[PDB]
Amino acid sequence: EDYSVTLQILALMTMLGFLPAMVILMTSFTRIVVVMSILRQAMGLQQTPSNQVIIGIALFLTFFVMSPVLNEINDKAVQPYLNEQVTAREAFDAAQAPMKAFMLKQTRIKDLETFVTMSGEQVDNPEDVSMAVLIPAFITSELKTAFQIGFMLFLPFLIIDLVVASVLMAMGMMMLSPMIVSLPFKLMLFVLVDGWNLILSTLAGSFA
Amino acid sequence: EDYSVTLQILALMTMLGFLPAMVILMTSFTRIVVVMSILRQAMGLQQTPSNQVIIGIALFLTFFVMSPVLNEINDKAVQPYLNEQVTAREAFDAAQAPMKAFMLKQTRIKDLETFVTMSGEQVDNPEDVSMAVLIPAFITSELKTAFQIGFMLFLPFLIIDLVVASVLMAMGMMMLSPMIVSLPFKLMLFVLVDGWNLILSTLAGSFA
Amino acid sequence: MTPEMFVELFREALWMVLIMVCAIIIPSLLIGLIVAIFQAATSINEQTLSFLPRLIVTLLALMLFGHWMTQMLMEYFYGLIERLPQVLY
Amino acid sequence: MTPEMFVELFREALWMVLIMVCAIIIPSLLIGLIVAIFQAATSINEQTLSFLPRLIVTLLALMLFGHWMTQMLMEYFYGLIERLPQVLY
Amino acid sequence: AGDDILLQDMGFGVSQRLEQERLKLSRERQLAQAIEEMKQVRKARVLLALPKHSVFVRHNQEASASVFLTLSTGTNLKQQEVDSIVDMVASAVPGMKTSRITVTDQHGRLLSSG
Amino acid sequence: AGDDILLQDMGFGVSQRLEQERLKLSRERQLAQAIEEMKQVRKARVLLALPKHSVFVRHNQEASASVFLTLSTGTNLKQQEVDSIVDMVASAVPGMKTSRITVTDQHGRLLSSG
Amino acid sequence: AGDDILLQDMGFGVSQRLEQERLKLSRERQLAQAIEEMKQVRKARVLLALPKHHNQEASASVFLTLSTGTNLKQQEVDSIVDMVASAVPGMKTSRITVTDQHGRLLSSG
Amino acid sequence: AGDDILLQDMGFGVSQRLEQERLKLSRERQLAQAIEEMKQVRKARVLLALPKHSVFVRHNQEASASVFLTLSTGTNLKQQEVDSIVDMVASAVPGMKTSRITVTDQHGRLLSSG
Amino acid sequence: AGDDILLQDMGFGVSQRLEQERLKLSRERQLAQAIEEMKQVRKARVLLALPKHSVFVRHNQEASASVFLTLSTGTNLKQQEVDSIVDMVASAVPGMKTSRITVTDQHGRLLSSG
Amino acid sequence: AGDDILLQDMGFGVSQRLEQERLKLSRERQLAQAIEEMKQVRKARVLLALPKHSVFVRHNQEASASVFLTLSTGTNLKQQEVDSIVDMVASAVPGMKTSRITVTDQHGRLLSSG
Amino acid sequence: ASGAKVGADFNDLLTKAINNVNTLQKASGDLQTRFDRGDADVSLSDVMIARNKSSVAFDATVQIRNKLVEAYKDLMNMPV
Repeated sequence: EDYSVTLQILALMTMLGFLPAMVILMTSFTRIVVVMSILRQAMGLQQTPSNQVIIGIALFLTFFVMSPVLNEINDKAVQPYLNEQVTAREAFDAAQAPMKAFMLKQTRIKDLETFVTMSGEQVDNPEDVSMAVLIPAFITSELKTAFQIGFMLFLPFLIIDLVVASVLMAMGMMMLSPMIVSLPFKLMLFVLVDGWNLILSTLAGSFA
Repeated sequence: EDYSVTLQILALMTMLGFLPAMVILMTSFTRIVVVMSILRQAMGLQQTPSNQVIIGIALFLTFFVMSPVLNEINDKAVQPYLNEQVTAREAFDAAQAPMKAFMLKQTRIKDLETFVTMSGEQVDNPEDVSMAVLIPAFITSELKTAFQIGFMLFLPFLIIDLVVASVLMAMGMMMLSPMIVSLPFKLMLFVLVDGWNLILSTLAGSFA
Repeated sequence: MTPEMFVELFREALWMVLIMVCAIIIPSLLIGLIVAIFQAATSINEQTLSFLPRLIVTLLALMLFGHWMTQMLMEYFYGLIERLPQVLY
Repeated sequence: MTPEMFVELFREALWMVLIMVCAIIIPSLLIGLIVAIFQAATSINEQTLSFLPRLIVTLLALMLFGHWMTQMLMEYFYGLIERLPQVLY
Repeated sequence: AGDDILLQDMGFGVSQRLEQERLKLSRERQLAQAIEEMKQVRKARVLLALPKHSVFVRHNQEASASVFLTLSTGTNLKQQEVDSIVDMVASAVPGMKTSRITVTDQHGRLLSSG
Repeated sequence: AGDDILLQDMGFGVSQRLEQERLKLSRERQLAQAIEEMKQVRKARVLLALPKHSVFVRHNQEASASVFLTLSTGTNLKQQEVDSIVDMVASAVPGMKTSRITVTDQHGRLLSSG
Repeated sequence: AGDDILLQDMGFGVSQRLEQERLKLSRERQLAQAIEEMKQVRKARVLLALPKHHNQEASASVFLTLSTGTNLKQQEVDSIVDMVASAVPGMKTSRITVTDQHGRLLSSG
Repeated sequence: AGDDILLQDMGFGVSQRLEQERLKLSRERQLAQAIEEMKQVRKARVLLALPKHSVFVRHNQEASASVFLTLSTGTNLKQQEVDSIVDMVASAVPGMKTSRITVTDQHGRLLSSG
Repeated sequence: AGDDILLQDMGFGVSQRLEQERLKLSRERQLAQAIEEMKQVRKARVLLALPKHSVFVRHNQEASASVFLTLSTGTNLKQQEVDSIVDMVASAVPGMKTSRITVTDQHGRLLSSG
Repeated sequence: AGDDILLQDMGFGVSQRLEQERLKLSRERQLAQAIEEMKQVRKARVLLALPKHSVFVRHNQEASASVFLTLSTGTNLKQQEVDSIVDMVASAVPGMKTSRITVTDQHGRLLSSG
Repeated sequence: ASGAKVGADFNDLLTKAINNVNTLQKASGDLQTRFDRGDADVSLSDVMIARNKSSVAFDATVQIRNKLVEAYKDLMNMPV
């Protein structure tokens, strides 16, 4: 029994209310922000890239990597729903399935095992867990993955900081701040290596 | 075909909401903002120019450097629109072209190449890429270009700091901080070179 | 992240900084030793006599090893990027 | 629980960092004395000479003790986690 | 004489993996030594494979064993004796259900499924 | 005498990959030992192939093996013997369902096939 | 005697890539060893190809010089290709090229 | 005798790039050495052409090989022989689909296109 | 005889431009080495030009090559020979589609499109 | 023997501009030497002009060249020979479509537009 | 007393109320369309009673949703 038109309007107007939650939890927006946040802290500049610019690039990145799932939602759920091929519940289920496939692809088993036991439900295959138990397992997996990526990017800047600090101690000028005398070299390394392109490419590549 | 008066107002009122986003992403505000932050870091003072003043100068300069684009927007888009010579559809497209041309001129091929392959679209020439694939690329190139200009300005103040640090170390005083001694000379170098006119003129001239 | 890989990244980072810092300091260490030996032979006790020669050879070393240090830092960053898929499967 | 048990935890943690810092520093301290006594015997008065030798062994010690210090931090975290029941009971 | 590995002090610098390997090897040695005192067995070798135990069936790996025996000059082990062998080995190692112990002999005749 | 690698002290210089290899090599050695004690076999050489078994929820690569045998001057192994060999080898190594092992002989006649 | 590379300690200066290559070398060498015990085969060489993590998929090529006479039957080449395929992780059996001294191809690729 | 490059130890100053080139050179050397085992051919020279690769790219190069041969004083390669040669070359290198090898000889009769 | 550049070493001082140029020079020299063995040909000098590979066609530069030859005192190359040579060169270097190679001779008769 | 500059090592103190100029000189020397092998020419001097290939989406400057010759005491170049010369030169240098070279002689007869 | 069990139970409780609202709206719409099409055996009182019930039921659905959405926003926007 399909829902009335008034309920269906009220149902999908509620989705707009929860739209920010979906981006920060069920999408790739979480990892991209974290990696660029750690990358900013790796360089000497404190808040030069700015939060709004970081979010802006992240929104474009999360839109480009979620296009296949968004296209699958449209071509499996939205189009049949607009063309009266399936009902409201079937359209809702058809839209959720590609979303669940994306979260399960980029998650960890141990994280899934941790949450299935606490919830207390039988599981025999990965593709049987409810979305209520997949969301907290997915974000935990993303945070660990984001931290690992941030660690790799941090190391080359740490090497420069150690070198420049040790060289100043070699001449004996201990009072001179390594941080000020290392910022130009940290910035230059990010330039000639062209960090702003490969790092975003790796973030896009890491999800696929 | 042509949008109704009520829809035209709704679209125009929508763009006012995104006006701060277009300033920090689609104009010269970001590069000028970054350079002054690096220039301030190069000198010993970390909060003397003050954030409000720096953004105020950035807003005035971005008004001066975007004037050729704004005048083209006025002439191509607004004047035919107000005289009912073009529809609302044509006016919006005619306004977008000069803004897209400005962002295409300051971007980098590799940055365009990076996002084109990420967006999965078939593009033959850079001068016809979509807006959604140009904004992330344009801001990426601006950040990289800002770092290069900042490194240029950082070196002269770094040399003064290194010179004064070694002179103090030669005389055997390894406990006097070079930062205090170097600061008056860092300020003077920015004065007799007329830094606040030289730096801003180069930043404005960097978009020509 | 397995503990074995963490030590491997730690060691290669420490090995890289060790190579860079030793290549720079050694020219200053040799000159400082030579001046100290010279002072002992002639029996003089000036302290800062062996500062400017150390600074000159250190700056000259950085000019000569500018190409070498730049390439290694770029290579190392590229290596970590290429090693990323191995870290997270 | 009781404040004394917290003191035992904090003394245990400070004891571990003492082991961590000792393993790293002592190799550098020995080299510092070896060079200093050698300079004293040879009447060499270069105060900044014995910096790179201390740095080399310090970096080597970090690479050599990479596995042990890892195993030890992780097991300390597990030890605290398994000791959480003490707090809950 | 299997316990010697345990009573030793592994030198600083052995990774965790190698530590687990050496503990497992000590257990293998002591199991083989215990089997040596069998009336019919004159020599024995045991090999182990550790489990993983992840609920999701498609991912659980489960433990395993493989024991080779060189018995006396003559005699053939009865079904009871090999059953006792597999039960002892299965109980000694945590988990590893007795239906996953592979037993052979000198002549190569199979004695237990895998 | 396979365990020599295991009891040895891996000095500074080994790096992840190598360690796994040596660990793998260790089992290979002792696996050869288990095959040698059989009357029919004179020499046995074992090679393994163990994939990563990724942490994310994906597919693994179904670990595999390849064992070569050199028997006595005459004689042929009956199928019971080769089944015992493949069961022992497959159960010794974690994973590798027994249908993923290649067994050959000195003359080169095929005995199985993953 | 293939394991000599593994039991040695790579001289410091090796850098990731080289290590992988050396490991590959080891496999190749010992695989050749296993082929030498074949009665029909007198000398053998194995070349491997494992892709870096459009996936390339793995590959191998085993080149043999047999004894003075004789030619390999399909059973023998089947055994050789099965052994090579299962020794290297991955590399489904249809991707191994087996040839001989005279140059008669024994397996596609 | 190609493996000499691999078992050697490069000194300080070899960048990642030169190292990759030397790896390619080593594989080319061993491929040519293996090809020399052909009864017909006296000398073979293998060149490779490999893209930068690295994952997370939009590679638009694809691989290539170029093998230049000198046969005996007489004799000519039959199409089956050159097919076997090109199959061996294509299977030796990761990638490089078999339709991307140029094979020539001492006289210049091309044996495969590209 | 080309591999000297690769199998030598370069002291901290060869920058990235110089590294790329030297690698290209190794390519040129070894391709000339491959062409010397041609029965008809006596000397060949090869020049290269690396590509850029930008998706934007108006910005792409594309790879190029130019091979100059001095054959024997007599003989003139039949078009099959020049096609085989240009195919070898085109497959030798990554990129440079077979129509982006110029072939000339001692007398200056054009032998390929440019 | 243009390879002198490349296989030489620049001591520290050369600037980026000078490095590019030296590479350009190396290419010019080797191209002139390659042109010298031709029958009709006695000496050839090639000069280049390569802009910097801007990074952003700005239009570039379409690099150009200029080749000057002194030929044999007699003879005059036919259009085919000058076409082959200019095509080799244009293909050697990256960029510079073949219409952007000037060819001259000892007398000064113009042989290509610019 | 498992997480999946209670999650299903409250989902069953929630979907029951939604179905109850849907039943009232469909019944209200069915009565309206039969009376409007000209069916003689349909009284205006039944039509008016049903459509008043649906309005109250839908009004409760919107108000309950607003309480839940505001409660969700309160917990998410708190200054942790």
